[PDB]
Amino acid sequence: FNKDQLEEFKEAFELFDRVGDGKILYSQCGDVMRALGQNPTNAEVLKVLGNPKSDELKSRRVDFETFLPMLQAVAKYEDYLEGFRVFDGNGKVMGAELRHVLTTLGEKMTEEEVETVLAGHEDSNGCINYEAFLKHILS
Amino acid sequence: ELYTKYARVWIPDPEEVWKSAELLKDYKPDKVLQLRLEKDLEYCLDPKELPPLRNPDILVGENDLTALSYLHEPAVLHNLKVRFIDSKLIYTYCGIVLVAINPYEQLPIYGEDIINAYSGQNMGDMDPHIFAVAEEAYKQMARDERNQSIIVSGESGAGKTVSAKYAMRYFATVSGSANVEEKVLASNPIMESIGNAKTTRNDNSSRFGKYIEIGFDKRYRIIGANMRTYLLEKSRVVFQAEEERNYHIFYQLCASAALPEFKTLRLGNANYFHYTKQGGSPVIDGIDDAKEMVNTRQACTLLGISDSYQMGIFRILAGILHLGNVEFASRDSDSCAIPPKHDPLTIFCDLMGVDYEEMAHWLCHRKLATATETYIKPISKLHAINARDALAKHIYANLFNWIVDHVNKALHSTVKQHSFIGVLDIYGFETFEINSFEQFCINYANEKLQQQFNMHVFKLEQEEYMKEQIPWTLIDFYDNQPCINLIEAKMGVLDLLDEECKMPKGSDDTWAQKLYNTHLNKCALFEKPRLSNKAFIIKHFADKVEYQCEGFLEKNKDTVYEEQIKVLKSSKKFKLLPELFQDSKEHKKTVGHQFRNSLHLLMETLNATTPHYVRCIKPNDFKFPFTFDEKRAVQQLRACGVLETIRISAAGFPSRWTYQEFFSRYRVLMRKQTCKNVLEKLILDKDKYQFGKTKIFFRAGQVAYLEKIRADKLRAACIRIQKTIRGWLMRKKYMRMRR
Amino acid sequence: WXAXCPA
Amino acid sequence: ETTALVCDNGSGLVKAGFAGDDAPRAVFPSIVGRPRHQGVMVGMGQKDSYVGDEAQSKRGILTLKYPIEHGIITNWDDMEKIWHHTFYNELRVAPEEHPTLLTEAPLNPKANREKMTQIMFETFNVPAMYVAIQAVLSLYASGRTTGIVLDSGDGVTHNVPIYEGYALPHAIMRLDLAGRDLTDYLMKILTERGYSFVTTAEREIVRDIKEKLCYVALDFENEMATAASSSSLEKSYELPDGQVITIGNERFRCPETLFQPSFIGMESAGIHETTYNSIMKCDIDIRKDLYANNVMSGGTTMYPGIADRMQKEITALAPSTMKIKIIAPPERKYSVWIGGSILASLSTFQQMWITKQEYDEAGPSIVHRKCF
Ligand SMILES: Nc1ncnc2c1ncn2[C@@H]1O[C@H](COP(=O)(O)OP(=O)(O)NP(=O)(O)O)[C@@H](O)[C@H]1O
Ligand SMILES: Nc1ncnc2c1ncn2[C@@H]1O[C@H](COP(=O)(O)OP(=O)(O)O)[C@@H](O)[C@H]1O
Ligand SMILES: [Mg+2]
Ligand SMILES: [Mg+2]
Ligand SMILES: [Mg+2]
Repeated sequence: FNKDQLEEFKEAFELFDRVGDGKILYSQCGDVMRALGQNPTNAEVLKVLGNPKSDELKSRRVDFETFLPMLQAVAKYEDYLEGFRVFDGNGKVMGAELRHVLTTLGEKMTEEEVETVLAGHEDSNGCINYEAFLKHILS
Repeated sequence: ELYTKYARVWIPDPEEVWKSAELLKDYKPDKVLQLRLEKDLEYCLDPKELPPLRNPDILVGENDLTALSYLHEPAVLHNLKVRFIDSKLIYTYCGIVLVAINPYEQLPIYGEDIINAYSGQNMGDMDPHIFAVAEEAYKQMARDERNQSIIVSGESGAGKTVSAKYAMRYFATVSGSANVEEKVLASNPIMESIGNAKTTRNDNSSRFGKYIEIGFDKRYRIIGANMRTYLLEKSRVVFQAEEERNYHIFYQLCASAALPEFKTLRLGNANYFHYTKQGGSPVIDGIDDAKEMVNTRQACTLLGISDSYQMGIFRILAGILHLGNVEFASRDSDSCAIPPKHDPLTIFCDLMGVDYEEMAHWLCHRKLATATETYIKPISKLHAINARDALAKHIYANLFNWIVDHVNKALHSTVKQHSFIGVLDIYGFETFEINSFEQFCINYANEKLQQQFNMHVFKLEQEEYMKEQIPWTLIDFYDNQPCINLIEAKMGVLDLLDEECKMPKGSDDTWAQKLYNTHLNKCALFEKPRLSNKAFIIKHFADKVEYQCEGFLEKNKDTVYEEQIKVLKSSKKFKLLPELFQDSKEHKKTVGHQFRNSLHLLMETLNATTPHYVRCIKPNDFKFPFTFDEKRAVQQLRACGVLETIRISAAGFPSRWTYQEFFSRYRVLMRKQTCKNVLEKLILDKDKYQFGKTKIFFRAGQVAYLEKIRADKLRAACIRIQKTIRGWLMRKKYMRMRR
Repeated sequence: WXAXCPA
Repeated sequence: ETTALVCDNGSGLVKAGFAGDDAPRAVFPSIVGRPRHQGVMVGMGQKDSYVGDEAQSKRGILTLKYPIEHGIITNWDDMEKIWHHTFYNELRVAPEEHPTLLTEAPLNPKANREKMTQIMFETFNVPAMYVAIQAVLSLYASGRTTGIVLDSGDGVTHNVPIYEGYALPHAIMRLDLAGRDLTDYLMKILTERGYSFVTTAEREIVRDIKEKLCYVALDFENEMATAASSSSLEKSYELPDGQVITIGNERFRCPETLFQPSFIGMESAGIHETTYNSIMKCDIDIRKDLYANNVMSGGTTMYPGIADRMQKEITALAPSTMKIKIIAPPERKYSVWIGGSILASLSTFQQMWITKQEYDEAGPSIVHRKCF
């Protein structure tokens, strides 16, 4: 990261500071990385965080200076498509099946996140053009 | 390897024979597995085994226990448990065998609408139900004009009567309807009364094989029924081990003695008589044996035993008990004589219409004739007792055969069977804390049936391998024949036992010593217990079983002196007594020899026929409806040989899938050419699978491994999407966070 | 026999 | 399946039958007849020689040969006729299809058992066979593993002690006294009363007299004093022609020679002293258990009173503190056959048979080492 990047990233970090002390929680570090263009797994986020315990994850606060090496560490299309073709081979995906797998397998999300991301992408049959949905979620 | 973080294994436990644990850190090849349990525990990996894996949840709960990609005791126990408790499904298929769990409570499934729904259905398309056995036997008889059998195996008290009842109801209804089922079901009260005894585990243990033939005309309309019986346990009549009773009828007859009609028999307190006395246990709890006889006599009436015949039978059985009370005084080591005016004999002779002074002679002498001459000669007190006890066993087994023929007279038809179907109720493999000649006979019979079963299964799999054109050489027969040879060959345990009967001064010590000299290091299946010289161990298919020798030369002896039979045939007082005998080597055959012959008449009656197997298991002791206990279940699954049958099938190619089904499951990994590549892509050992015309055949492990890599592929794809979607939503929420 | 007796 | 034949050659009666049944079904005398007279009628079906029951039907015109004298087979060619008649005519069973069990007295020339084996393999093609000692078989027949067997048939008498199924070879006694020699003495004492039986047919008539009328006096001397002093013993018997002959003290006096072979001039003492002298050749730990069982076997023992005479005079010989028990089942005439019937049906015995394989390998010499 260059000086301009470091300044923009620090500003973004401060936007996530909900207490005014210039810090975020451990649990926000991943969110900041994702807002900054990273796509870390929850496991990767905890690893760069040092596998924190529940208590410090929920209440311990860290400033930008400790986050930055973590962002660096995380930082340092055809698979995405095949990954969606997993849940298909006519280029569609059931809305019920995608909802079930996203809320019940892997790093399970909430029903509201899945409804939000899936909103407007499924048709009347309950099929999602996943190539279009993928372009949408990658923009 | 197969053991990874987020693997699942069964750990052995006394609380339940297995319980599930989770593999908390990956194993690598050494001496601890880090396990997690329903919380921390550590489990030594110890010389040797590894703990068995757990089937994935696609497979768990399926109707057919051979669709499991690991085949071992806990997996089966779990599938039966969940199907029974969670579905309330009792019936299940294991391979060809139906497993049928006793609920202790009536269920709605049996109604005629279901009978109709099962008509014309192939077994496999149906959810398993006993109507699937009945139907596929009935329609095999219709297809192919060979008789069919049904075989029902287990501990008694697991409902074998009910499985018979619903099978013959099925036959009645899909035929249409001779009122056979009513008369057949009216047989059970008497055939239990004569047929059943308490046993150390159980009440109402049936001690004899029972066979029902349902005959059909050329229309496949029910003609009529015929009953046969085999393998009767004759030795129980004269001798019981502690905490057992004689056949129920004797105690029903004794407790009846208060009734005026039975006044003349002079039946005493049930502990008055030597054949009732010995078990030391006159009264079963939860039974009124006086009230039972009111049922028995009614079933006799309503099968057409005349009022005259009932009082004949109860005369004969009073005869047997009084005969048992007869006592001999030895007058010399060679010679014995009945005390003058000994009252038991007086009563037996009065009951039975014979002279006192003829029986007093013939009980105490035996006669031999050359062609020219005859000699009457005395016999020892031991031979006189063995003769009396053989006479009682011969009367009882002739009475039992007469009652069966007088039932067939009530069930036979003028129209003769063009073909029949047969239903066999038989005792399973048996083991108790003591083992004795009865348990040896039962276990030998089951080893013969388990041979027949393994032969029939090997037939069917040879057919299925030709249909799919997979060569038989890749499967092998598992043969229990060495264990049969150990028992019934020349110089086998039964052969040396019959030898040691006729041998002079034969004793259970010299018998055991002959066993050890003959077999002890000659045969793999025979072993001596380390601390005892009076016992020996046979490795049967189900288990190792330790037998005591101490009984067998009492029980194996049978000989009857034709003189005494000719005294009884002479009787004028009533018709039944000479009627029994009417129909010369057999008088000399031992019980072990008569048993082995009856077992051949059975094995030919089933080799005549095509079998179908049902197994029944009794999941708890307190008759609690829809409760299941692993510690009974594991016993009874083993006593039914199901767990060997599973082990053998696991030595085969137990899981087989059609191409559509596989392709539909595993496109995520990626028509016949397609899968033919995909298996070479995913499996390095070609031995692990075979191709066929419509099917693929897998060695036991493979399908769970394929499910595992499928789940991992799906996991990776899911997590890639999950992280990227959540991250985009976080970039959107970032703009929310500004806003 | 052969010696000490007739048979 | 297949069942052994069991044969006892004996002298006098041959008795044979199938293993595992109660009594022999072929019992007939071991006697061979040849005609001696001119044959007059042409067209009779004249027949060279007769065997068994036929020879005693026609005995008036026949010389009767016994082929076995003192348990030795003296004439082989006439022995083979007896065996051939036994298997084909009496049992009607072909010997190729059945093992065969054969019976012999101890202490007799080995050439006899060799040639008896050779005939069974070479002429009858018997699949397997064995030769057993009559004494041993009497114990199987009476249900003991321990006793001293006193056995006397026609021909040879022998004692064998057995203790827990071990024989004691050095104690075996053999005596030629029993059997025919009682009859050849009886014919001499009957000559004193003016009847003369010379022919081999008359010998068989005396053999029937002996079986009907002889008995053993408990005290010999008082019964001679009595039958001298009275006719009250006297009994009379009807010959085949309807003559009647009457017999007094001779009828006890003949079996008495079993206890005093001095009467006929034999060298050595009677069966009580050979039984006692046999027990005295046994080590002192077992004598109590031989005295407790004495098993009498074979037909000569059948004379009424012989058991009580034995038991009395051995109790005179033995030390007084012991029980002498004499065991004489009424069936004892058959005991050797019944015991062979038991033995041949034991499963353990199926290794004992001499098979044809071993005979062809090693020749008839095998009998001595494989058999006792
Ligand atoms: N499959 C079943 N369905 C319904 N009730 C059952 C079933 N199995 C057992 N029972 C009941 O449980 C009890 C035991 O079964 P039952 O048929 O009486 O065995 P049984 O008479 O002992 N046959 P057997 O053991 O061969 O003598 C009875 O009260 C039955 O009604
Ligand atoms: N009841 C009898 N009383 C006395 N002697 C008998 C009796 N029966 C047979 N004998 C004699 O016993 C001899 C036959 O004995 P047996 O045992 O048949 O001979 P073997 O030992 O050869 O079979 C003949 O001398 C016969 O006369
Ligand atoms: Mg029943
Ligand atoms: Mg019942
Ligand atoms: Mg003899």
